[PDB]
Amino acid sequence: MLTLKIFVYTVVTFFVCLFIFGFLSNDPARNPGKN
Amino acid sequence: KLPEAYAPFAPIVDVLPVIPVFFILLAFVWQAAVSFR
Amino acid sequence: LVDERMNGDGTGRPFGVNDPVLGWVLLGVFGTMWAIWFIGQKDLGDFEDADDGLKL
Amino acid sequence: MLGLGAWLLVWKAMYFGGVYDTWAPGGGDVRVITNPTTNAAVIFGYLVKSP
Amino acid sequence: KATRGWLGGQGGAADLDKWYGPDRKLFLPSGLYDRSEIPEYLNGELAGDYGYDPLGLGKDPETVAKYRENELLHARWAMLAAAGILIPEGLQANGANIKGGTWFETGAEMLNGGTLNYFAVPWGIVSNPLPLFAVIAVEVGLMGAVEFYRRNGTGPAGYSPGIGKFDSSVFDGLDPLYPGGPFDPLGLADDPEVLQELKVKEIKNGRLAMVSVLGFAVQSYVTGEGPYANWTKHVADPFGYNLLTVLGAEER
Amino acid sequence: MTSILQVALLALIFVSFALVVGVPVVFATPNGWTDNKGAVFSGLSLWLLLVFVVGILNSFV
Amino acid sequence: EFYGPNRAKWLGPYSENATPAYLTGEFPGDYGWDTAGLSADPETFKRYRELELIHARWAMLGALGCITPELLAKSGTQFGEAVWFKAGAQIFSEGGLDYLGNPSLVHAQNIVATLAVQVILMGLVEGYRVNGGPAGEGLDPLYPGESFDPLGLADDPDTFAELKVKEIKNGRLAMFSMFGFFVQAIVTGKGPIQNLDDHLSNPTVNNAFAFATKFTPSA
Amino acid sequence: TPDSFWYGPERPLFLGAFTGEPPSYLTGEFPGDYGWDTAGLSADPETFKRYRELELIHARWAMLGALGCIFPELLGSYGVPFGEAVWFKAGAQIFQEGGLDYLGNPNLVHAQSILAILGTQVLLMGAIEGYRVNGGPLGEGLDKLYPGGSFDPLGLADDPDTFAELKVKEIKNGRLAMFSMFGFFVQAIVTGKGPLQNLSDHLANPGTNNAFAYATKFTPQ
Ligand code: CHL
Ligand code: CHL
Ligand SMILES: CCCCCCCCCCCCCCCCCC(=O)OC[C@H](CO[C@@H]1O[C@H](CO[C@H]2O[C@H](CO)[C@H](O)[C@H](O)[C@H]2O)[C@H](O)[C@H](O)[C@H]1O)OC(=O)CCCCCCCCCCCCCCCCC
Ligand code: CLA
Ligand SMILES: CC1=C[C@H](O)CC(C)(C)[C@H]1/C=C/C(C)=C/C=C/C(C)=C/C=C/C=C(C)/C=C/C=C(C)/C=C/C1=C(C)C[C@H](O)CC1(C)C
Ligand SMILES: CC1=C(/C=C/C(C)=C/C=C/C(C)=C/C=C/C=C(C)/C=C/C=C(C)/C=C/C2=C(C)CCCC2(C)C)C(C)(C)CCC1
Ligand SMILES: CCCCCCCCCCCCO[C@H]1O[C@H](CO)[C@@H](O[C@H]2O[C@H](CO)[C@@H](O)[C@H](O)[C@H]2O)[C@H](O)[C@H]1O
Repeated sequence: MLTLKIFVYTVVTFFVCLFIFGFLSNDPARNPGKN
Repeated sequence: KLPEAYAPFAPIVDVLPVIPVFFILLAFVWQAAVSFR
Repeated sequence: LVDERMNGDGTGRPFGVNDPVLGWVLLGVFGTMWAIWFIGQKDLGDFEDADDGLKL
Repeated sequence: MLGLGAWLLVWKAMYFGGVYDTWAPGGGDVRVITNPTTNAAVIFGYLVKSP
Repeated sequence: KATRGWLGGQGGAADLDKWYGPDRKLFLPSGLYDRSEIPEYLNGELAGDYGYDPLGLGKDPETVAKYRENELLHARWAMLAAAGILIPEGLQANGANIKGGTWFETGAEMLNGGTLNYFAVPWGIVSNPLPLFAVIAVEVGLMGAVEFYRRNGTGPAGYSPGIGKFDSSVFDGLDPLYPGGPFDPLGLADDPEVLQELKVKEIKNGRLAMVSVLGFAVQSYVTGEGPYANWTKHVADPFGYNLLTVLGAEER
Repeated sequence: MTSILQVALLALIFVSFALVVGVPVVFATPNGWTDNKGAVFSGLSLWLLLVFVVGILNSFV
Repeated sequence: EFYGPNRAKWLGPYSENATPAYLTGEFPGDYGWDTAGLSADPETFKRYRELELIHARWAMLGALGCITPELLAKSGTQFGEAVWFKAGAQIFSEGGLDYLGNPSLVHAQNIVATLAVQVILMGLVEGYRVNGGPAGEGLDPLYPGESFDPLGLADDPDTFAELKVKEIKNGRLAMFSMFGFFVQAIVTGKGPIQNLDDHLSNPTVNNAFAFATKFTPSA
Repeated sequence: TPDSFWYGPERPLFLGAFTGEPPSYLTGEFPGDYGWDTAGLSADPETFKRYRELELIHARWAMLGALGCIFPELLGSYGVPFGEAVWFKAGAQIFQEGGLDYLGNPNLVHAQSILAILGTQVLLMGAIEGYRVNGGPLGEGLDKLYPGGSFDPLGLADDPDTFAELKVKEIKNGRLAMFSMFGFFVQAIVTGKGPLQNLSDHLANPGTNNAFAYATKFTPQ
């Protein structure tokens, strides 16, 4: 069970860190509208 | 109840909580008076 | 007793870790992907002066 | 202003009469909180606790 | 003199445009008190001028300057008074052997036995073997000359009163309310524009003390305690020790 | 004393009713705040005086 | 004397070839003692004079303040801890640190408070000494004298150069005595006035040789 | 010097605004120049080159040392069975019965003789400390402090704007680690516990478990 828990915490924190650092990687400039 | 030096003013107190419902209605009267410009 | 449990159902552990390797999972996966973002930060713009966001 | 407002609750519990402790020995009444918990492992343990 | 910044760069007297001229602070803000309703004799020429004269007691800049003679002395006595009332009560309440640090009973404490105790902090404590007859005698003499030295304008030639220059002469062309010659042992008056900003700090610290010594006398008459006793007991228990708990204390 | 507190509190209600109506009228009339400045200041300094009267009179009850 | 080549020296009469070339005698306290040659570069010799004089002015404040709490305890003033190397720990005492003996005085309880107040206060006035501050901006880095000579003693520059030598010679003695106080506390374990009282009591036995076998490694 | 914010006349200095003019030989040329030479020890521009190449070697050893002193005590707290997880007791692992086990594992390194450890170290350090002075297999003629080449395999020193920036990061990470390794020295002498134990003892009660708990500790008599 602990092998499953370590695996899920690698998996979930992989996708949560994709979420967080994705919006830190200049999301508001990824618009088609120019200023 | 209120302190007894103020209990004759208890009729005014029962009207006091509903007054901010009248403040959102007053914004509609003021905007009706300028004809919703 | 009869079986084997992890025994953390209502224990209130920090981020639900009870083996210390789970905390290093949290710091390893965050740290690996902070480092990929940090090295890749040279392609995101140098928003260095003060008026340099998406503003209105 | 929020920080000094949060110290009003601490001063009222530690110095200005105390606050109501429902877990007090002898039944719940007003208790001056002489020993507030400043341990960071206890205080920041609620925040990282599961919901 | 060259006055580098207290914390960082360049300091001194940054702007006196808050204290003099048409632009300056007032006793009411600009949406409640414009710049035409200022009285014509209150202009930005005196320190601490806020346009405050609702009761028309000022007439012209020469009557205002002779009330400025009254204001600045009343300031400078109340500032020595405010420190002379709080500090001996504060030392007595924290452990000094003053016996009469409360201000409104210091006189009756020394009537016939004498020996009003004196605490030369931090050098310890000294008894004072001067009788009440001498205190009446010395004070009227030693200060009747000083209040005549401000009328006559002529001090004694010899400088023995704690001087930092020792210039045994007289100086008669000095400014009334500001005799900056011998009365500046630390200097702090060479730059006249930071001197014009320190006299703003002088009258505001003065007006703050005149209100406070008035606050001393009233709240000692009401509460029956000195102001350090009123301060440490209101900080100990704010909602239960107010003006409003003191008044009407005879009923429960 | 109780009856002078209730008269002073009735007076506080009438002065507050004078401000709840009058002060928005004085503000949003054109050049009304310059003309009626000293009336509102006398209204506010009376209203503020009546609050501290009733609070001090509450100590005597 | 005290300046030029015809001045006092660190070996006295047996010092005519002992002193180096760069130690001319234009700075106060220059008896020509640079036996290890640390101050050969005049840029570093400028830095060491600042290091010497600030050390001198902290040791004179040190050697007077390590002594007057112990004299007044012999005169009957209770301090809690009057000996200087025990007087830091009296802030952990049950009534805190009263200044002489009066609880009406400072009455400090919190050591982290009086240290953080010190770091803010001493962090500013040691910064004022470097760049300048409210008492002056462009003065001498060692001898400001504008607000720091109120009594006018930095006048008559002939006798003012004498006061610089009287400053450093009082100061070098205090530095030599603070190095005293540190060692006469580690070795003896008692206060320096207590070190004075028993050497005046019996000069024969109460010297530093009675403590010479203290630091022997016995294993 | 470029417009790199850490170089030249308008650079950050060690007393912030209260520093005044820095010394004339600290022209903002070499990294970590906060203008702190109040003793004047580096007024000679040749000794100043030696002290620069002596600071950075101290910095690179203390950065390895501070990581090397936290890491066996951090894993030792997490159940790894070291003989002595604390760093200043980690030498005496060679003197216990089972010898010295890397990661507390008996079939890892399993050192038994301390004279074999020192005899290996003197031969291996003496070969490579001399390579740092001149020549060597990984690079023959290079810089004394920043040789690169085989010691920059990732190429992170190619852009000299980036390279002058990373040299500031190296010296500030190094001076922080030298200042902290000195903290490891003093707070092991004074307290007697590991620095992660001193940290967790401080976090459990910062009011009492500060350094003033041991202020009377070296009192004479
Ligand atoms: C303007 C405020 C300001 C102040 C006051 C300082 C002060 C300091 N900076 Mg600077 N800085 C400041 C702004 C800035 N600094 C820096 C960047 C740096 C760096 C990179 C460094 C400094 C360092 C220093 C120190 C240099 C000299 C020294 O060691 O003091 C000597 C005197 C003391 C430390 C006083 C002693 C403190 C305490 C009160 C004594 C405690 C007493 C003990 C109980 C006695 C012990 C008992 C005995 C028996 C063992 C000093 C603490 C250096 C440092 O940290 O070295 C330590 C350092 O490397 N600063 C920046 C970014 C540009 C600033 C921004 O404005
Ligand atoms: C980085 C260099 C280095 C340092 C600082 C130390 C430090 C130490 N070793 Mg050590 N070692 C070092 C390298 C080596 N050691 C060893 C093998 C051993 C063994 C077998 C043992 C030690 C032990 C010890 C400790 C002695 C306890 C003590 O004296 O408390 C007082 C000192 C402190 C608490 C720390 C203060 C450090 C030091 C005084 C300041 C550091 C600067 C130095 C003066 C520089 C010296 C290095 C020179 C040679 C370049 C001490 C912390 C013993 C031990 O673990 O006891 C518990 C022990 O049994 N070491 C080898 C393999 C040969 C080394 C290789 O270079
Ligand atoms: C039970 C325990 C559970 C776990 C704990 C859970 C709680 C954890 C909460 C901790 C707090 C998290 C907050 C992070 C904020 C990050 C915000 C950010 O986006 O931060 C952004 C900033 C950006 O910094 C700037 O980034 C810039 C980017 O430059 C690049 O680009 C520039 C042009 O843009 C130039 O070209 C330049 O040369 C080039 O380098 C510059 O380099 C600046 O120097 C630099 O200051 O990052 C920074 O400031 C530093 C960021 C903080 C440090 C991050 C450390 C991550 C973990 C490290 C440990 C990993 C362990 C691994 C273990 C391995 C083994 C398994
Ligand atoms: C968040 C609240 C806020 C803010 C940012 C401002 C900001 C300003 N006001 Mg407005 N004002 C406010 C609340 C506020 N006011 C309230 C509540 C009142 C009713 C009393 C007023 C009445 C008022 C008038 C009548 C005038 C201004 C004016 C001004 C301007 C500066 C002069 C000044 O200091 O005000 C003057 C107000 C005071 C001196 C009040 C005393 C405030 C001090 C700092 C004590 C504050 C105590 C505490 C920190 C806050 C309350 C604690 C808790 C109850 C929340 C400035 C733009 C002037 C202006 O715009 O000129 C054209 C002007 O004429 N204000
Ligand atoms: C700048 C200036 C200026 C002015 O003018 C003058 C003055 C003041 C003089 C100056 C200053 C200076 C300073 C600050 C110095 C300091 C230094 C240091 C601290 C170093 C360290 C340094 C430090 C170091 C190197 C360290 C290193 C370390 C190491 C390797 C470690 C090792 C180890 C480990 C891992 C673990 C094991 O178990 C053990 C051991 C073995 C132990
Ligand atoms: C405290 C107090 C007071 C005060 C009070 C107040 C503050 C009041 C206010 C009041 C108000 C402020 C009121 C208002 C009102 C309003 C209203 C009542 C309105 C209504 C309306 C309607 C009903 C309608 C609407 C509409 C329109 C017009 C448009 C849209 C649609 C519709 C139809 C919906 C007094 C002084 C008395 C004294 C006693 C106590
Ligand atoms: C927007 C700004 C809003 C700010 C509003 C702040 C409101 C705060 C409300 C708290 C008022 C409570 O105040 C109240 O405290 C104490 C508790 O009874 C009373 O004081 C006394 O009363 C009791 C016995 O008589 C005792 O238990 C108290 O120890 C004693 O201090 C005060 O007489 C009373 O005034």
